[PDB]
Amino acid sequence: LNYVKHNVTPRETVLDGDTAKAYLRARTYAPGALTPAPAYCGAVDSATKMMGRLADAEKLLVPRGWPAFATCGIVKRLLRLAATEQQGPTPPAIAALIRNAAVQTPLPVYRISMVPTGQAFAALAWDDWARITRDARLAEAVVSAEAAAHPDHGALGRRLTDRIDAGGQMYVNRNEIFNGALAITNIILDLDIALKEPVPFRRLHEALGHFRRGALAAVQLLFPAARVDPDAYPCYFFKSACVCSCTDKIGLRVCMPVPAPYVVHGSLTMRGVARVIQQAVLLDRDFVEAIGSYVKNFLLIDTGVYAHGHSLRLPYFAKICGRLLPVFVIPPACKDVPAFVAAHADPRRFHFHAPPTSPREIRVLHSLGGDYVSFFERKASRNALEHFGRRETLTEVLGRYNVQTVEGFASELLGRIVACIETHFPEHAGEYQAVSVRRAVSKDDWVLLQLVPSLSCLRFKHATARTFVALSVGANNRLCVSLCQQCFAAKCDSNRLHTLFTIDA
Amino acid sequence: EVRGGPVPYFAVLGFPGWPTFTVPATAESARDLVRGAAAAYAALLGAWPAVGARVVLPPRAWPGVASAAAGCLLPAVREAVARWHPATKIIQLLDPPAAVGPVWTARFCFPGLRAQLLAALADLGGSGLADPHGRTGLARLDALVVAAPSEPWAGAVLERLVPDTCNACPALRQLLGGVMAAVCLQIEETASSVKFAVCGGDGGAFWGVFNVDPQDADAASGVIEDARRAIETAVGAVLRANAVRLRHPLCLALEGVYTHAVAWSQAGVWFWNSRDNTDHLGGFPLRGPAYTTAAGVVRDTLRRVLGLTTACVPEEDALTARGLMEDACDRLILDAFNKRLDAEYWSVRVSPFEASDPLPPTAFRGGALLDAEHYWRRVVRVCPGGGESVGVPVDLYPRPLVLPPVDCAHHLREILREIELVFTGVLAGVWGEGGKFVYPFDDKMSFLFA
Ligand SMILES: [Zn+2]
Repeated sequence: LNYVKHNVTPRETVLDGDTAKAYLRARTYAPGALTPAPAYCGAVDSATKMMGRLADAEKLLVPRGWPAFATCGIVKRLLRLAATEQQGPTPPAIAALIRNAAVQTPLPVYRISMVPTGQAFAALAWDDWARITRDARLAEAVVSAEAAAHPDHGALGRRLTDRIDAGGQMYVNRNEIFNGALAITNIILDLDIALKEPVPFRRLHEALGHFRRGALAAVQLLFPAARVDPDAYPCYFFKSACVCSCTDKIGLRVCMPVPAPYVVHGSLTMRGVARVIQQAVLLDRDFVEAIGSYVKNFLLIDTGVYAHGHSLRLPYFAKICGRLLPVFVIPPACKDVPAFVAAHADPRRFHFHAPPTSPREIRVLHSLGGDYVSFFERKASRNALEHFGRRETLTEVLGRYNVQTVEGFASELLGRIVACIETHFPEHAGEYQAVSVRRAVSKDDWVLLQLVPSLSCLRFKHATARTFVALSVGANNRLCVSLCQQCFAAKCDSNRLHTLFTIDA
Repeated sequence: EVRGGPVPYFAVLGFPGWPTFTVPATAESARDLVRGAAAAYAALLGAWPAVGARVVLPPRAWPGVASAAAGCLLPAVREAVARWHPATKIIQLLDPPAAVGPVWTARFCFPGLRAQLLAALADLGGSGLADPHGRTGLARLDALVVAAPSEPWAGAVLERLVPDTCNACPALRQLLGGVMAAVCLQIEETASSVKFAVCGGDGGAFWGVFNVDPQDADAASGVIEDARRAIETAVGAVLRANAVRLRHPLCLALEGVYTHAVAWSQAGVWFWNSRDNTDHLGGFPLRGPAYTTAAGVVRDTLRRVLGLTTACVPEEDALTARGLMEDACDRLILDAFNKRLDAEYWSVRVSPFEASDPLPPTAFRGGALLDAEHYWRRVVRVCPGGGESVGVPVDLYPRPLVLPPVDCAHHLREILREIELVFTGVLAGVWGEGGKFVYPFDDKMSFLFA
């Protein structure tokens, strides 16, 4: 029926007063970060040159306290620099890299893919977004004239859609990178709609209206103290350019303002917001009749986009093959059509941690529960535990062999491991005479531990592989010790784990 | 010295021959501390605080004086000294999970009892000294004790000369704590006669209650004063009988009258006089600038929670108390956000004895700032990058500081642990036990910082 009450755990904290405005400034892009400004002011460079510019930035902050550091590290360090807040009138911490005293944090951090390759990270304090959206900006006269010609939300939206180096590649591919430190203010969903047969645009626009309806129902369910009238609440839709000529997939991006007075905090919280918005439109009748005959699968929303360091291609940008351009689905009772059209061009409407657009109270949905085990999975798990048996966790099984210390148990069985290496791989057996076990992966079902003494591939004869001992619980609650090797040569999937032998302990 | 020291000083043992007194900060009363330093110089011949405990007696003549003082005492205290084990407290007190009220409570203290007792025992062992002229160092201690109430400069000297002397001669501790044990015994004996009831304390300082009707105050002053008179006179009589004579006549201080009193640990006690709303909290560690705000929050929450004496079933009061305690925690963590960028405020003073965070290789570059670190290391735990929490020695970097956001998800957890001991103690002490007040910081209000 829409699911939300029975499969989500709303955890909010109300903050009224100065802590509301203070919290907002601390967790949202600065008021001028996404306010169109004449030119860019930021730090745009390839990953290599940014490691250097970050190293040199640390040498002007380490003197005054900054803990010293000893493409994931670069993104983490840039996000931490962008998140750091201004202490009074003193220039912010990122001012060392951006080299201006007018910089105001927090700030957006983007990733630019260049040709032939090269992830160029770019942290900006302001940018020429007026120029980027200028191509899809329709003048008030044009929208008003179209409204007079077609007095009908759907028809006008179909008509209004028809009328539409790292520093230079910033303007061809910019991908916003999720910052877990900041608070998310817009529900940005990446709809990857697979297509059996091509879908006409008239169909997609009617499907998108149904999606708006379902998503607004889901939003009024998730945020119960808000007021989402599902005929006036603005949802923004953006289609990837290919009449739709698309054959394989339709690229869609749906942006929703988080209704006041709510602000959503947490990657997992938006993972829920996205999974509640998915079921709503799947249970919706009109949407699955409108797009069903054309869609191969009903998996539309990708929920992994929301993780610190994961980027999402912004609208009004291409991919290095399709510039995301708005598709206008006017609200059925929208009282300002020209405003709605000239609302898709404002970067705040499509930024994860944008400034929220006199706050008395503010409710932060910071938890919608943990990983969603399907009522089907939860009921599947409780029913499997009652028919087949209990599979004890890794920690409990290891506890039997006096391990509360994994790197020491590994040493005792390392002899068995090296003996099987001598028996089946004797040409590389002696490299495994003096080895130190350093933890690699630590889970509740998997424990990978390396053996650095560049060792040799035991499968082919390509100094090419890294060895990893992996402990899991198999069979009748017995400990299975697997030697695994990750090589680099293409014959062996580039830097991919491959097992070679698995013995008991 | 490697491990440093409590009191700043700069000795002039040779060239140029001019004493130089370091007077730390204290701008408002700069003349007062200058006069205190001058008096400390003049009295103890300038040896203090450089020479140490040797101003009084050689560190090795003490083993003789302590033995010579264990003989001139009374037969009972002679054994009482020999049976002293660290923290024995052989006196009827309250169970540490307990609380009292509304009954007329009162705190008492003997100003400078360890120093005065040390002086009397030093005189008892004075005959045992090799040189009668070698007792001049035993005249400076009496000058300190005599002038202690008159001038506070002798005070800070005596609060450090005495504990350090007790470290110079380990055998003096078992003597001083046996004499104080005897004092506490007569305190308890005399207490019953004047309706006083020993409920807690640490020797020289002791707090108790009165078996008077808990509504009359005109006669309350009379009993509270007669108890002071009788206890002071009886303790003085025991000391005289123990041959130990004090230079400054003994005096008991009425350090406050209160109606409610709640204790959780051995040192943690909160007193509150409802009539005048005067309170006193002890046992809460002031390990930084945030702990003071936490203490204020606790002393307001306790003032509001013992104001719930409205007639109710005990079960109801437990819940309407826990709710208010959780609300106080909420208002504390909300205000914590508005000072998340004040690293100096979220700072902890680590001692050179406690386990300490490892020094970053860039704190060794403070120039003329590394010299200020003598006793305390002020550390703030910041969270660079992600996952890792690293310590920054605050006072070894130039100001204004630039830092990654302060890991309030570590300091607030520690402050909340202390506030939780105080609140588990009060919840399980006034109303029915069985409730460990825990605030779900990790779920309710963790998002603000992490
Ligand atoms: Zn290989």
